[PDB]
Amino acid sequence: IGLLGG
Amino acid sequence: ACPAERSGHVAVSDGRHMFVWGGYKSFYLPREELWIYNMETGRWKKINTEGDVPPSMSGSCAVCVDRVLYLFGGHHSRGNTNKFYMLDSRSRVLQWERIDCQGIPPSSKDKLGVWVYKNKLIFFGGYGYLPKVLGTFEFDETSFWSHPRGWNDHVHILDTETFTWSQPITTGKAPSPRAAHACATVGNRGFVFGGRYRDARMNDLHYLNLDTWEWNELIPQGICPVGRSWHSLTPVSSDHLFLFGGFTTDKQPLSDAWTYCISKNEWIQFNHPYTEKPRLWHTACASDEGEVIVFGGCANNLLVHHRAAHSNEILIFSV
Repeated sequence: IGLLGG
Repeated sequence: ACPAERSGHVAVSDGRHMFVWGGYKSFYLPREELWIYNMETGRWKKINTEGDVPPSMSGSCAVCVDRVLYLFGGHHSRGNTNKFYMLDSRSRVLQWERIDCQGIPPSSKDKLGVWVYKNKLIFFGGYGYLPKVLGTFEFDETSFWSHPRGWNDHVHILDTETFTWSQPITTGKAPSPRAAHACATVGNRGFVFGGRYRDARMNDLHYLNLDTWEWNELIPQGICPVGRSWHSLTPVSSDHLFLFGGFTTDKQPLSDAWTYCISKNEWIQFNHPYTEKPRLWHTACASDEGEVIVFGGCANNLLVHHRAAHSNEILIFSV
């Protein structure tokens, strides 16, 4: 979800 | 009388009261809930907000300027936003306001950072959709496998005088695109450290001059912290930035604390009682007394969602 790209 | 466990929330402060909003656990925390933490006593207080309540989000970017809360971007149930909210926390029961800003906003994104300088809110980096903008965007190929997303090195000013977006012309070697970096401001210097870009979680340190808009890479003498993202970077003096936690390239959860000495241009590993408590996507806020309050975040690899250990702990570093 918002997890991506970190 | 205790906030629910969460990562990817926001925490901001006036040095005495810490405000905490949003994030997620194991989905999202209630959008209308604003948890307040008194730094001197150690108790909590939850208030329901009204108005233009922003959606429940993770990876939002937030600041407090003179007890007024500002919020930008983040990721909700339907993706990233570039909506900007303020919330006056001096007032009545609190009310959110969504500011329809003038000028060209940043692209919709999360996991960025901001510097406060005078009348200006200065945002850097992030992860979100493709941006006619100043800077570079870089797709994350894994997001193609919907809407594909990626990292940027964009710098964006929101001048709170007229609530107008703009972009400064910067000189120098700007950091690469990145997200889940950490930003910190001392005087007119906007420090950014670490972050994820492509296939690394990095250890590089830069600062942007917020007067001259000159980007400077800093190269400290000797040992530097390991590369990381989802870490917190906190000014604790006019001369020291306090770094804690985060997540390495090799997916290690971090519990080491350091201070970056600005005058000395040197890192100093800070020893503390919380070495069994690694954190990531937590928040940090300085107290007026002289502390850094770590709240929340996850203890292990949050990318393993069904095993994630999200936390509601307060860690207190005497810096």
